[PDB]
Amino acid sequence: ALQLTQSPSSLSASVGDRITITCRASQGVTSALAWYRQKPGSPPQLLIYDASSLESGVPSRFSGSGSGTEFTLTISTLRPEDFATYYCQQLHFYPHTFGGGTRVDVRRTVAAPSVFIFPPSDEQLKSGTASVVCLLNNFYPREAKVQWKVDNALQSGNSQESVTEQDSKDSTYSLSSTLTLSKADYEKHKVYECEVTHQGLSSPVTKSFNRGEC
Amino acid sequence: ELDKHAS
Amino acid sequence: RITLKESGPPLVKPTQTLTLTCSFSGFSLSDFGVGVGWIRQPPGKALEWLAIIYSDDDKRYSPSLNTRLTITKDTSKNQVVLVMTRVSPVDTATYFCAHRRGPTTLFGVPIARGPVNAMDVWGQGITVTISSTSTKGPSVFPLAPGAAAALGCLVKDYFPEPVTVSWNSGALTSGVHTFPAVLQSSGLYSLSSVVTVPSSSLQTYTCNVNHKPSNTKVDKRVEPKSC
Repeated sequence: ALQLTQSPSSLSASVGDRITITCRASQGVTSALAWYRQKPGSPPQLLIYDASSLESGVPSRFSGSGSGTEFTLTISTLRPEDFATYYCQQLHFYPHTFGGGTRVDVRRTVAAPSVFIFPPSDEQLKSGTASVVCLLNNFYPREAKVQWKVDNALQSGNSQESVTEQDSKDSTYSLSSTLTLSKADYEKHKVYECEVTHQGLSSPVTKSFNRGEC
Repeated sequence: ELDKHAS
Repeated sequence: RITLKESGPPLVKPTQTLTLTCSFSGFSLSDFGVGVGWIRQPPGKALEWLAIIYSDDDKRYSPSLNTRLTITKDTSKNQVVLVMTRVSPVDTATYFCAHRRGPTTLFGVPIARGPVNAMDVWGQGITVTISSTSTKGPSVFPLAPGAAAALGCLVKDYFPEPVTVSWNSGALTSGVHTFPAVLQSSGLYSLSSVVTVPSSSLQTYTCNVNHKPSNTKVDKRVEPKSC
């Protein structure tokens, strides 16, 4: 079906800035497009309907323009409540698609993550499972990539990660990634590595340990 | 297809 | 003033049928051209359109979910119901219903269709988790180690959410990061809580974990191993 691509997917800014988010459709949707702002924990809120009409009760700093395949939302003077995720929605064709969203967060100086790797506890091992956790602490911007390697084999499909919300004092994020293996598989290898790529790191940093080394 | 108030 | 609110089960098991109700006030589903739609949002993901129904009773569904969705209205009760069959874990999401305006009319004559291009009022959303798990308390394991040091606790295999974690009975707050839990393929949640301190403080560190649902409290003191 019809594709709606938002750009950028993520954007950093400060109070008072002017930002503009754009949304492009794969086929023309005339003026049937709406913009929403969604704050964490809340439902999306309508800002602009029919590509450019200002929704009632919505502050005038919000503006929408465009028609056909290209639309833009601009917030002229960013306020603290605007740090949020924005979505565009097309209503010309069924299904009524939403774009992927664009996250707007507090800009701050680039900060590389402090990385730490934790081996599984002997207590967990006795239960038969092995969790290897990797921590990326206080970094910025939000995008980071974690790659697990076991005896140099690239791992896939056996890890999960979660990211904290932007810190209200730091403006940084932290990320936890868990590699999970059976105790048996765990025992069949030695070098457990967490490889981290991030804008603040000149090149990828790797933190690792050799299993059983005492 | 087109919406309910499409064209 | 238009308001909508979603209701239904917070937890549902795979293969089961999920029935969600949207009760609203401020408009009638008998008003001209009005619509009520459903949109969902898996945790951390984008909004996904599901279906919509209008007062003249036309219904439309997401093509990807068409076979599992039924939307219906009960005009006299001011409710719209969405039934999803055969749910699976990927259906865990926050589900929202929303109002869609019909064209503006002048002396009962449609004169403006621009107002239909948006879903203008949304309900708070209802969180639905799809898992075959029974209530279960977490196992708590230690996570042990600019020149900052890190340690923590891995709160593993519990259900359902939430769990609370604090450090040193609430006295340790700076440098603490408790991550959002991930729902494992097993259907149980898992989360880590860590804390960063000056590489010298290694002071004592104990995580206090509490999973109300299963009556499981645990305090786990964590230290820099090696005896």
